[PDB]
Amino acid sequence: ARARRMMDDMCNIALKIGGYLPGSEPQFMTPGLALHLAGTTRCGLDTQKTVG
Amino acid sequence: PYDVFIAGSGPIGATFAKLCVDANLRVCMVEIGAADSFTSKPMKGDPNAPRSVQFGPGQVPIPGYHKKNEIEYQKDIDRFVNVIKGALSTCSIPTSNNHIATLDPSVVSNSLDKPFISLGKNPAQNPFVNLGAEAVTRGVGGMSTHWTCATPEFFAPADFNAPHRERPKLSTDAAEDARIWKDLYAQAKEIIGTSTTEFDHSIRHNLVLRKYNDIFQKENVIREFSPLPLACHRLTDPDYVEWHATDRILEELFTDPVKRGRFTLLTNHRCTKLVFKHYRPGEENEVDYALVEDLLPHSVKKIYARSYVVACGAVATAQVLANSHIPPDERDATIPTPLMPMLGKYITEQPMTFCQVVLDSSLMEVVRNPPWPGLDWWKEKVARHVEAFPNDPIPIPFRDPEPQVTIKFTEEHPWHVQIHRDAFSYGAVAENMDTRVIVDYRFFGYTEPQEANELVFQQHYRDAYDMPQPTFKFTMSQDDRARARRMMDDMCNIALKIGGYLPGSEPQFMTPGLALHLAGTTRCGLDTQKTVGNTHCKVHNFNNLYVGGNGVIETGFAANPTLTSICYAIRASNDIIAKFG
Amino acid sequence: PYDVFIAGSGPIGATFAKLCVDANLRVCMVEIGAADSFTSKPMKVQFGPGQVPIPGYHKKNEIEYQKDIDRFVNVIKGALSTCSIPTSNNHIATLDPSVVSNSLDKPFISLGKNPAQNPFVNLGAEAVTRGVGGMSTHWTCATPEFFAPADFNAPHRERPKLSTDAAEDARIWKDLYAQAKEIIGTSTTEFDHSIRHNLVLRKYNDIFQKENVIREFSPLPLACHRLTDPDYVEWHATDRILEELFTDPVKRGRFTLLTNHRCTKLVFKHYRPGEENEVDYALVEDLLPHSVKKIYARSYVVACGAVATAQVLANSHIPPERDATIPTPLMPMLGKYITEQPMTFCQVVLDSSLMEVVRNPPWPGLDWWKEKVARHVEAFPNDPIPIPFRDPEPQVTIKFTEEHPWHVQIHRDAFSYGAVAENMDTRVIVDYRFFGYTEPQEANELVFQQHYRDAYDMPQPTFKFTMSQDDRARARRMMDDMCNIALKIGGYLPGSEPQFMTPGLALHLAGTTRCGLDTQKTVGNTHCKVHNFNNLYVGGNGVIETGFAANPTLTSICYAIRASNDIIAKFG
Amino acid sequence: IPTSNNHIATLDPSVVSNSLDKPFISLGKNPAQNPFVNLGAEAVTRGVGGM
Ligand SMILES: *Cc1cc2c(cc1C)Nc1c([nH]c(=O)[nH]c1=O)N2C[C@H](O)[C@H](O)[C@H](O)COP(=O)(O)OP(=O)(O)OC[C@H]1O[C@@H](n2cnc3c(N)ncnc32)[C@H](O)[C@@H]1O
Ligand SMILES: *Cc1cc2c(cc1C)Nc1c([nH]c(=O)[nH]c1=O)N2C[C@H](O)[C@H](O)[C@H](O)COP(=O)(O)OP(=O)(O)OC[C@H]1O[C@@H](n2cnc3c(N)ncnc32)[C@H](O)[C@@H]1O
Ligand SMILES: [Mg+2]
Repeated sequence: ARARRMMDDMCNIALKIGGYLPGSEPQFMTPGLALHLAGTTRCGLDTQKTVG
Repeated sequence: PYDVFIAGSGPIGATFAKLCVDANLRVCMVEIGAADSFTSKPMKGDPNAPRSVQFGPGQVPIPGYHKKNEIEYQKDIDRFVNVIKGALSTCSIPTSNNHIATLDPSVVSNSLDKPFISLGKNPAQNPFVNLGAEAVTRGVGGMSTHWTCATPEFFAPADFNAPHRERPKLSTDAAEDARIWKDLYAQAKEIIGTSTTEFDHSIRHNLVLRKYNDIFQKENVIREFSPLPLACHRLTDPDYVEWHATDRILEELFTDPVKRGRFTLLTNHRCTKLVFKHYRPGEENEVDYALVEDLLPHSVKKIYARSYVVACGAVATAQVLANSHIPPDERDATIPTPLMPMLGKYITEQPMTFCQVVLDSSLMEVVRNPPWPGLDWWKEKVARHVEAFPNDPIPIPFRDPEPQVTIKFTEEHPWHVQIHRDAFSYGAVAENMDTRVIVDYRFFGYTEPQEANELVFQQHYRDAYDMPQPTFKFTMSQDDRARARRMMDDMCNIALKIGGYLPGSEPQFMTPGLALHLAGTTRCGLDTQKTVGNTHCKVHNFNNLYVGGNGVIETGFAANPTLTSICYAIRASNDIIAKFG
Repeated sequence: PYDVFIAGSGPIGATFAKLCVDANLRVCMVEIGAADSFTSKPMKVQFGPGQVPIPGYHKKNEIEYQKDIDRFVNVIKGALSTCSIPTSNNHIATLDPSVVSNSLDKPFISLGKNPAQNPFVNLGAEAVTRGVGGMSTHWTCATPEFFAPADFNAPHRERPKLSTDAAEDARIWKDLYAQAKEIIGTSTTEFDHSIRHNLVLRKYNDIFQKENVIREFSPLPLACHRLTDPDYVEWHATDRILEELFTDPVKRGRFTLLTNHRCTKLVFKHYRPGEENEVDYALVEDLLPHSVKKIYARSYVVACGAVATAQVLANSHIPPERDATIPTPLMPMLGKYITEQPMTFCQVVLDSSLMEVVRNPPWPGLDWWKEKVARHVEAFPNDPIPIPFRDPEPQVTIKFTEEHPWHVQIHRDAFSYGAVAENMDTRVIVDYRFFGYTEPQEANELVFQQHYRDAYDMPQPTFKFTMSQDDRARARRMMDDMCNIALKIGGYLPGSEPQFMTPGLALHLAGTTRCGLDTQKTVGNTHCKVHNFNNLYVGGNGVIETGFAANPTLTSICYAIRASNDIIAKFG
Repeated sequence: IPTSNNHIATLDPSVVSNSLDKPFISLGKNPAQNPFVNLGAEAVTRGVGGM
């Protein structure tokens, strides 16, 4: 639900100062492209749900 | 002489023919293209008619039938895109001299100062002010053999002196203007067969229409969604629709032997030009004859009539009339048209944005359990499908018709919205998706009429039919641009309420001219100094010369023009009947 | 009862109709598609009173397509319905995360796909056209004969045997091919005043006369005629075959053509394999809205093309687990030994040195050429290409031989040029299409699904096709031959470098209802009568039992003649 | 990178090919990966200073 709203937000924002360049129209990217994977050795206060 | 000569056999030329032959006039129609799409109807009075099968004895073929009516295309709808592409001839293709660096070094090549000279290109066209996708269809029925059949009315504001209107003025009195339009639209809708109810039992249509109205009732600005008026009727087998075309306009001129004897249709015959009484600008004049050439070998003919109608579409009507400025017997020079000085000036065409979406997964639950009353037909169809295909993730039945939804133009959101499906050619990523959950969006804007926007015709370059090469000089205004941006924004906002963009069909502008709604090339109206013809589409200074088609329309409009152009063809035909009957 | 019932209105069905009506037989022909392409001719101005409309006219005859030939590719694509498209379940990684999607365990169930087709043994580009005239409303009209070797016991031949006697076989084929050529209007002269055609043909002959292995180039035989206005060609189609059945009211009175009518199946006297049988009636359905008819005739002909002929006959095995096919024990060789042609393709741009040939041809006496070049050069002095603007394409072939056993066409087909390629002028492009053959093998088959159906509710076709080792060896040689030949006169156009095409693209599928002398390995005899049925005949490329490389229509017309004559003898 | 067994319909018929029964076994693919629950663009950089 947030992903859809994000996409809607981007279209609204971008169009305030320009128009989409052909080939680079609004689109989702392949999952993982951000390279911001996290939580694989997750650390925090809840000992039973964390690695550290 | 014939009573009426008509160049062009699209739905406008056919309306003139129908009305004039129904008023007992004798009509000669010429069409540059072939008869290439047919249905079959019983000939009236033939004793074999009751028994008859299509195209068998007792029946007559009727040209100008919609090509999408063939069952193959009702079953495999995305194949129709190829038919449309096959039917469109691009008006103006500019030259280029690009280097191909990986040619084998022994082969013929272009160079910097020997470019190719290639058949089919227009050396005078500046690519930057072109309508590069503006195209024509030559054939009996014109573009009506493939059109999508949308027939909206044009918007008329509550204030008659509002700064913009889509519907042109036919009178300077607001009440009479309204009267006239209500009569013409009623008759145009009857001629073409407009309906807003032929998708009333589609799940997809009702899903989209009702959901959008529910969503937009809850927003700060209210927007109304309605069925798109379409010239079609769904058949007694509801899996099939008959899309309407020129065939229904011409029908009785073929089936009725009395009407047939007053109608002549010459196919593969080009109207090259009209020949006038004299060539002096500003003075009363008359057409003396039409110069027509038979393009098939078996040929130049003078056709005499009392009145002449040029209904060759927006490019070609102007083309014929430009060519007519060269009486019979600088490389980039164009043909001056001092007899019709506003010809090809104030041209308009619609900017267009497009996208497709995949419907939200959440809407599939609405399909399984819809909240609106009066939908037992929907529930039953769904239950049948779910029990026949219990592993199908999509609960929409397999042959459910597509949606056919519009938002009518308003001054507050001054563009025309279609939410539907057209045939489309899926790429390698997008053809992995099921057709049932795709919805297309096409938003059309308007452009202001400006004298400097023009269609002109080359003296020294010719098209494939030996007619003067068209050249476009088209640039949108700052206000046109601003609306076009708002339009794109609106399309993104609306599309994303019910689905997410399909890869390869994300929000984009299309090539200028792709709408094919070019107008104002022979513009008709009350302002005599800025128009080619009057509100009856009679050309100024010519007592017996009429024009038809989208070219007569003098406003900047965003909605599909065909219905309004039929109104003008009515109005012009009635003038011809009164003067020449 | 009619005398003859015919399912299908392609050029084969039309040949049976014409010959049977000419012999005073009453014919009912049914065609699943629409009449959608017409000309008009006078009864014994086009589309007025006095003229009669004739369906099955070639779509390319419309002037629009003679003036803009590359547009005609859209017409062909619009006409072809792919036979068997396998299912797939590809992940689309960039869908918006809220939209309907396939998953590993819940794939889409999509109209128009064949879950039973293994893609690795498919003919993925095999397709059909449904309409009056079948594929003849868009075909390229090439009508060569098939190769018959000097030795009647050669291990391969293209032309099937119609007798076990060599001389008699030769006599029969000589008569059939002459009559076939007249029916369809074959000519080899319609490009003889093209500069491009003559440059290609004469250059290649000059080149290959100087090589130690001689190869002969000749004009491609085409069912067409150039009109009196030589910018135009009338491409022939089923209209020419049916013409008299429409224009002569006596003949019109013996011929009924029902369009949008599916031959769903034939119903037989009984369903016991191996015993003499007959067709009782055809089950036909009117698909147009305004129901099911039994149509009775003395004889029945299924001429529905290679796939759909076998499809009707398979469906007829049903009197009126998921992947199970329809068993066909009444016709046990139905769909077995199927053949299709591997094809290689490229395009070249002509060598720059050939333009000086165009300017000053070295062959004497070509006044027509020099005059056209002179007019061009005077009107367009800065054109670097001296070939005239509306100069017709080349239409050149090398006839199949056993030493180079493929069929070569050197010509221009309608083509959609990419972003690199359409910067090149069309006058200097030449296309190469090389077609090979595949040996008939029992395991290569077309079968029909019990529980899957096509868009017209017929049993879904499924292909199982794998080429042999010798077929592959020949195909590599064919590719090498194409590279060698093409590079003599030009260089590969970027984007159209030498490549194999998708199997089935040739649309020369054969052997699905194979006819011949070996009763045990055939569906029908050399008169195309189905074994054990006294009144059932088949027509089309599916009857051809050999592995052939050349274009099959002319040869199928020969078989339609021969079958028609058997029908006329027996049921006249 | 998940495995796949796509048919290449235009390969020269004499060449090495995959089949329905005998897919390629190709270095660098993960036979365990379901493509529909993948992070197909997740990637690493090996070098001093990492990414
Ligand atoms: C191609 C197309 C068109 C439309 C839609 C979609 C597509 C892909 N969708 C559509 C449109 N219009 C609407 O209002 N609603 C929609 O959903 N389409 C446009 C519509 O199709 C046109 O507005 C309409 O046909 C215009 O009718 P017309 O004014 O009669 O003009 P046509 O172009 O149809 O026919 C002209 C006719 O004249 C012939 N001609 C041209 N030159 C000559 C000469 N010199 N001599 C004789 N005849 C000539 C043409 O060949 C043509 O047949
Ligand atoms: C599409 C195509 C075809 C060929 C060439 C190029 C292209 C792009 N070029 C060509 C070919 N052949 C040659 O010899 N030389 C060339 O240059 N083409 C193939 C050629 O077009 C065919 O070989 C020829 O038509 C075969 O004729 P036919 O045996 O009469 O078969 P058709 O497929 O033409 O017509 C069959 C007909 O039957 C109807 N049908 C199918 N099922 C039914 C059922 N159940 N009921 C009733 N009718 C049925 C089809 O609709 C079709 O009309
Ligand atoms: Mg009505």
